[PDB]
Amino acid sequence: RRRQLIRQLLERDKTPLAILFMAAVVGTLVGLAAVAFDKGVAWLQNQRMGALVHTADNYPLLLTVAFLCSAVLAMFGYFLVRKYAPEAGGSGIPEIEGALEDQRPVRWWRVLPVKFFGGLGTLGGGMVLGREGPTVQIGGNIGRMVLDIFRLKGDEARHTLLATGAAAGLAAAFNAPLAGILFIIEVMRPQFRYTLISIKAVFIGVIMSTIMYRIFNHEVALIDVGKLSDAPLNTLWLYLILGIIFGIFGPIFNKWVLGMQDLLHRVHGGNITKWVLMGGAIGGLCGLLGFVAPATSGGGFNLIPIATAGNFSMGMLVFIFVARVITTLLCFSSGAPGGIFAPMLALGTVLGTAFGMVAVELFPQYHLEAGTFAIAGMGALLAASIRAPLTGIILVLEMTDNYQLILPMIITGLGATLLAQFTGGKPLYSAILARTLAKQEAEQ
Amino acid sequence: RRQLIRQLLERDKTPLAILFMAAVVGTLVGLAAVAFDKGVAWLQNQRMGALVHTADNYPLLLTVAFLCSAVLAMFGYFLVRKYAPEAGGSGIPEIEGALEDQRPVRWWRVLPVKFFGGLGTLGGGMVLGREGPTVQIGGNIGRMVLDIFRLKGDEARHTLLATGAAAGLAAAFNAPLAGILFIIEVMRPQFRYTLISIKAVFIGVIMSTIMYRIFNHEVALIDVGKLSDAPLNTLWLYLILGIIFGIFGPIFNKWVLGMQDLLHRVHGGNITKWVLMGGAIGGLCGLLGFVAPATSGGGFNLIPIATAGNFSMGMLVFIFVARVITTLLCFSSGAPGGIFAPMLALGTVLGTAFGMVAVELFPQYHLEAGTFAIAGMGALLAASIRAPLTGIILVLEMTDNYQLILPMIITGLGATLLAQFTGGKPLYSAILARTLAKQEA
Amino acid sequence: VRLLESGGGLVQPGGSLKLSCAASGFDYSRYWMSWVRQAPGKGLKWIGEINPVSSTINYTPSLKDKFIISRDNAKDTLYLQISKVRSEDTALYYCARLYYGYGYWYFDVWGAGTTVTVSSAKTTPPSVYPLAPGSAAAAASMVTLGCLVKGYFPEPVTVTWNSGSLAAGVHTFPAVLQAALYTLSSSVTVPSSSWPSETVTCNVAHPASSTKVDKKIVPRA
Amino acid sequence: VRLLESGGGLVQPGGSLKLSCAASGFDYSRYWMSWVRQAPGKGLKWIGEINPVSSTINYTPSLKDKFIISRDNAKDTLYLQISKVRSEDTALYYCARLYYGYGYWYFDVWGAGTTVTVSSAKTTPPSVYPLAPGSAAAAASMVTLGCLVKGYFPEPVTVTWNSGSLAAGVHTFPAVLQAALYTLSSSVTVPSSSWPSETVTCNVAHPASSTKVDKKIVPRA
Amino acid sequence: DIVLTQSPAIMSAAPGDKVTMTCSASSSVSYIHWYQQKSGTSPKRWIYDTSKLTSGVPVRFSGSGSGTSYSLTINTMEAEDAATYYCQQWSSHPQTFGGGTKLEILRADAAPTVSIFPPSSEQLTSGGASVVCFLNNFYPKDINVKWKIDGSERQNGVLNSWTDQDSKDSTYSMSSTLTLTKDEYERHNSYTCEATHKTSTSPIVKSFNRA
Amino acid sequence: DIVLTQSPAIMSAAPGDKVTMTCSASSSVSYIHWYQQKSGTSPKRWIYDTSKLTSGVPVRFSGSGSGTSYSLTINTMEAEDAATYYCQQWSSHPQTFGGGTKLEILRADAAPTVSIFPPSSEQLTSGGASVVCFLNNFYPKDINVKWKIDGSERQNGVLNSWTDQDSKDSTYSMSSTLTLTKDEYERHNSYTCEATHKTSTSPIVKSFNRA
Ligand SMILES: [Br-]
Ligand SMILES: [Br-]
Repeated sequence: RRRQLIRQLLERDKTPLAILFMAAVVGTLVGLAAVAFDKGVAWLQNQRMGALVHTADNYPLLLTVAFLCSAVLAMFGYFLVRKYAPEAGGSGIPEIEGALEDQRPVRWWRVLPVKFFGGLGTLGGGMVLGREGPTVQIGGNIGRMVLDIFRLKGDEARHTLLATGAAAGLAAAFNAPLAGILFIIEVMRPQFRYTLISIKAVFIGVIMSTIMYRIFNHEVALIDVGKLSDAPLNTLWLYLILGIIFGIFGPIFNKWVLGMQDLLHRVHGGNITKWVLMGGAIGGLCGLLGFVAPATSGGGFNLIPIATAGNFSMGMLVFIFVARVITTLLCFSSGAPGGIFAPMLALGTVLGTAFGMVAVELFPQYHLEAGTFAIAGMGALLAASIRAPLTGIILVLEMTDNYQLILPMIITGLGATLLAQFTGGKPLYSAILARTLAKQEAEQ
Repeated sequence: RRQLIRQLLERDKTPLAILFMAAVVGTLVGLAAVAFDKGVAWLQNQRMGALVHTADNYPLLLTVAFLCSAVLAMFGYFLVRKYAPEAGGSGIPEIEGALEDQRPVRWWRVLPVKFFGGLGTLGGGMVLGREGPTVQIGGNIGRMVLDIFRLKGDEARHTLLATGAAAGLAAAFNAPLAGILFIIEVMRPQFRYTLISIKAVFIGVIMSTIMYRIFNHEVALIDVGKLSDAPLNTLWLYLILGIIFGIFGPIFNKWVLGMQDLLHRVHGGNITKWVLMGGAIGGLCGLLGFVAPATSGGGFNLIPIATAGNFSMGMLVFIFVARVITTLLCFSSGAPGGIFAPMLALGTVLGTAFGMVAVELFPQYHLEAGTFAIAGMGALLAASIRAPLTGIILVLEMTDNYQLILPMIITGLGATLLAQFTGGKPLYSAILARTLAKQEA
Repeated sequence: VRLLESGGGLVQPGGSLKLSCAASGFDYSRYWMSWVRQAPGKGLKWIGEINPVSSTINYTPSLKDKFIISRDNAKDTLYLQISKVRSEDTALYYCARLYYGYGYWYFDVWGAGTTVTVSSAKTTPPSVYPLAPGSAAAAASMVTLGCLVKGYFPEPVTVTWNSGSLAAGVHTFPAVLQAALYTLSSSVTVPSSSWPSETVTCNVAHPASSTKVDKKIVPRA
Repeated sequence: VRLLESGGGLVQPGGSLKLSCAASGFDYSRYWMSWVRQAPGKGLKWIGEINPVSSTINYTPSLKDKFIISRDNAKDTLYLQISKVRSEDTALYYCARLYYGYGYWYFDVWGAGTTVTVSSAKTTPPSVYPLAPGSAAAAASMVTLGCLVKGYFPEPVTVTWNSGSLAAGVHTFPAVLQAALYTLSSSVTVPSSSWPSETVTCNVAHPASSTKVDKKIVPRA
Repeated sequence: DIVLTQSPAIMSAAPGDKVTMTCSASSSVSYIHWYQQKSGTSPKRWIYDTSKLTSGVPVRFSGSGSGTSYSLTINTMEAEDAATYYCQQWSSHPQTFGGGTKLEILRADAAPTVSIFPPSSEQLTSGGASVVCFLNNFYPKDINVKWKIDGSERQNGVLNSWTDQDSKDSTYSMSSTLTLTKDEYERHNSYTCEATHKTSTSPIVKSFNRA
Repeated sequence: DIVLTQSPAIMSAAPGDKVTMTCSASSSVSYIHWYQQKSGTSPKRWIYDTSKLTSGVPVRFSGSGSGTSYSLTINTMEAEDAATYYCQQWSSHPQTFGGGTKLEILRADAAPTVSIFPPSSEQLTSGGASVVCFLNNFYPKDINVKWKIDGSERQNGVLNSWTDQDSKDSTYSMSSTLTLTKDEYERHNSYTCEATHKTSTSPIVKSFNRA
């Protein structure tokens, strides 16, 4: 046996030049794709913004064209999904996770257009979903598209070009190269056996796409939270506690995301019409909320900075938390195209802040700043619901640049994952592949 | 398909027993690491204040600098040849082996040997880093508690071993993430999936990092300040720098190995000619650590100085050569202690010089050499160890200049890319492969 | 965010002066600072830049110690020293914060300027004369007032009315150099109902001599 | 790194004052600032702290607007306002930079202090009397002289001898207070050979009353 | 050092026109910038990297170019766009500025509002006498002022000054100051200001008599 | 609020004791800190988190404790040490200080050097008369001064003031001032200062007679 190792060891880190070059193209495409998608959502959120101007006097009439603008845009997207690409509804990440096990198809000729224009409308109407959904799936697809179109062959190149698309796709959505890389190797990568996913390949794609995102979205953070205070050792136990809280709520939130998913299915029955109408309903409800209480609706990024600066009351926080648990589920469990990742960043931020707010009053002797707990909590729901702690932590790091909070973050996030396990819940992106797969089976 | 649905639903489950044990492993490796750190200081200090007792007689002080290092070096080379041959050199390849179940983890032996062993090579001011000692000591500490708690399984053997190695790197650089990524990019049996639980490793890394902090709080090993940003029209420069690291990467591996051979003959294998050749290089270091500290030592001290563009282009090219020389001599020779840190220093220095030139060729880019120093710091690590992800995050964690993330990723990747196409190998892996071919032949 | 440069004024040929730029409303480290000047009537010219750690300092092609750019981040302040000042150095000196997009750098935000006048001639405060309408003024809807600002070498002067509160209906005309000597006027039109019932004052400031003068325009006896 | 507090002095009971702390030699944001006071002869007492974004401000248990701690990071300066000042407020007020180790906070670096005196009493210069040895002075090796500094307010006065050149052999007795005036004395021992052959002068300064006085000690005729 | 030469040194246009100025460089430049500079005011960064608008710059503005030829257009110029536009490169060192297109506006005619003022009591109390005439808010710029002391023309000691084009109403304004000695001024009675301008065939005359 | 009580309010030790003071707290505290202050200077952070020395603090210093009992110590209490060092907790809010530990140098018995002074000519020219007595450089601190006007004891209008333990010796110094009216002072002749101190059994008396 030993003699094969010595032949393997000496062959370690070799990635066929063909593959590498292709990842580069994959990356560049996904980047541009992602940037295009980003401009899209803006433009629409804008038209919407300036349509409430045309009707700025009649309060009842404006509440209307807010609802109908979101409703119409939402429907356009739910439809686009049910008609031409069922698999492109919801997140799409579990779908890409499947493709790595070779257990789901990558219908790129279908999904690319469907997901792109599909989300372009659910996000545009101001529903509570993130870009990661669309970009990661669009990412992998863009991945396979160039696999096919260059008739590249192999087990390596199929899983490797697919992964790097997914990474460059997450990278491009958060301006987070490392988060994109760690994402593959912690949530994606067929987690029960080793695969031929070349890390170096992924890297390249993530780079190329990050550079694309930068050619266009330079000079302004998604989240600018400033540089917060440090965290003294005698303060650490507090983050463990916060974690334990995220770790029990983690599962319960997964329960709901799935439950609510079921309970929503009945509404339409499966019927493309009752669906597209129920979509346009939630859709519209969002555009209504995005006007008369923006913190309850929308991606959630806007309220992150505000909440980390302790600029919300404890009331406004508990409100925003509930309103958002509600609009998040409604928007995602319902099957609209778009991620649940970002709205989870917002959820955890808000929760964490409230924790800090209390921590601050119970311990003046710790000289706390609630903001540090908001930052500890930002990737914490992601920790307990997705079981991607390493990924969340580095995502938040890349996005908020408060490295001093690394211990507090790791502790909240780990402590989150620990309790998500011992209270018995599952990787939400994985329990969703498992539903999907049990249904594709228990109908044959 | 039906097994997947049963596997997927079982994903992320790590036996509570293991987790609790990682915690202990971590705490131990932490304390271990901190103790080791105080040790090296204390000795570097005695040495410092021995050149005081003899502060007048220049020829006599050059002497007790050489002899103090020489004596301390020998004590350690010996301690290795006599009781634990495997604890010489880095020890990481040794731990890498144990993950394939292809090398023994003689903890009852190596712990004391590596600890006191390095305590002397580092103390005497040789050019080697704490990672060597801590990572190996780490895994050992790992197995020690596996055995002593008769824990069983394939999971718990590779898990508890990895988390020790991680907590061990973590503790050496105050780098939790770098420690975690380190396992899953350089360690983890890279040809098949293993039962190394990430969540397990994490916990140990944490516990050990908190130990390192209970004692080494307030004071960053490398305080480089917050450097300037890097404009897109500036990125191609870091690609070029990487291509340079990527061709030098292999050549440095050639030497580390070659020089390793060429040094073997010196002592033949003979524990006496070895311990004497050790004490020789040892002493040469303490001599250099006085009359030119930048050529000797761990190298951390000169990082800040070089990133602030406080060396001349001359002093840089000198320090680079003198250091390639002392680094090889110190590591290829078999002394206990890592090559990681001296690679950080090597890359920093190289990068700076690159920046210095970049600055004069392009006043229109408003460059700061410092950014290229930071791009280069993990770059040799990229091309020689093929751990780019790990280097990047190590430098990130140590220098807190996240704005340089693109420049860094680009230099590092571009480094790894050329290390491949110019045909070189993961140095920590070519070393397991030598070791293994000799235990076979 | 503000840049407020200062210390311009009269200098004798072959002399030297220290202009300063006071920075506020942003982290004054972090940024490269720069000086650009506008000769009277002419275009823009780069003098030089200094990085935040004062470790780089570039100048435009010119003579050894002609210009000396320095900064003091302690005081949030940029300096420029000009030596052996000749007449071509007579100009408006601008302080600029530097930045970039794709990375070809640009002059991000500019100060207001100080003026440096190189001249053997002798400095001099202005004399300020009110211009009120003569007794036979046919007050229509609007009435026109002004002041004569006379005999100040050097330039510049600043003229406001009612401390600025009176912004609309104001004209200030350019000065003219007749015999090593200067002069200008300011006109202000206000509702015929507004004056003389209310007070119209012209506020003249001539920095070079640190003269501030407020002349109230009163109807003619 | 320096903390230099100021603005202490005489205040009338029921009045109010604004002490200021000037900070230099470190980034004055980043740090929590604090005030601690020492009543004369007594121990230390925390008044309050303010975080760098002035978003937290804790005080010691006390009355609504008694103390108002604020800061202005623009000026690198901490303020303290005391209201309805009673006599217990008479003390040395210290400005401190806050920090920590394991995380139980401590008072990192202290200023010199300003003194606040709460008193109806008025300001009054000292009268300065020479103490020369009497007709019956058994000059030994050394001779002892001094001055009486009598009836001044508030603290403090400074006493030197021969402008400071006479440093060894000096005692100044902490000041002493009676029916509203500061009385103290200073003793100076000098070689019997040194006086009266040479001049021994006591230099008294009491800035509160704008007073500098130099009293020459001459033998008793 | 790259020399930037800007096409029209000065140019005119009615609001509504499409207006277009040019930056040509001696060697090659890339991603050049533009600062509009409105009157009596410091330059403002306007366009940058060839075609990005600074925040605030109305969208009627656009940039383009490459190589040695760049332009800074303005689809449907407005009257407030009246500025001198400076271009600038820093793709090579040192940076260099263009010369300057002055943008001049073209409105309908406007007649001078004329006002004459007699020397102040204060000024005469110093042996000087300035008689000031304000010709305010007129278009176009060409105007001629004529001074008449006791009916007779005078040209010695007269000083005229024009404002730049005003950034909102686009008019012009002028001031004419006849300065005499107190003695020379007191030996006449009738002082007049004669404004002659496109908007009229008969000169606009305002005057006062010391009687 | 935790009350910290420091054991010896004042204490003495020659430059060769190992010095030990105490901080006791009413409830429980953890990681307490210590400062200092010579007769005239701002507190300096000395020891912190129970035992860490601040950079600079010589190593003869050490801290320890836990719960409600902590101590500080100097190893061979050097002379550069008579200071007030204060202890402080902030494990609970708000922070509280101890009485401060006050420390004092050592020195064998030193006798007062006594000096008496008659009212200045200037002072009498104001109707007041102060007779001043300086008892200088003595150890230990307990001393008693007695005034004798024309042989008779007096106690009304006498003011005593001690210096803190000194820097170049560790000694003490006192001043006694008998203040009278000019009229009351002129009606007696003999004024005396009687210093009574450990170092002698027979009081040290200095005096002058207005004759
Ligand atoms: Br989904
Ligand atoms: Br090795």
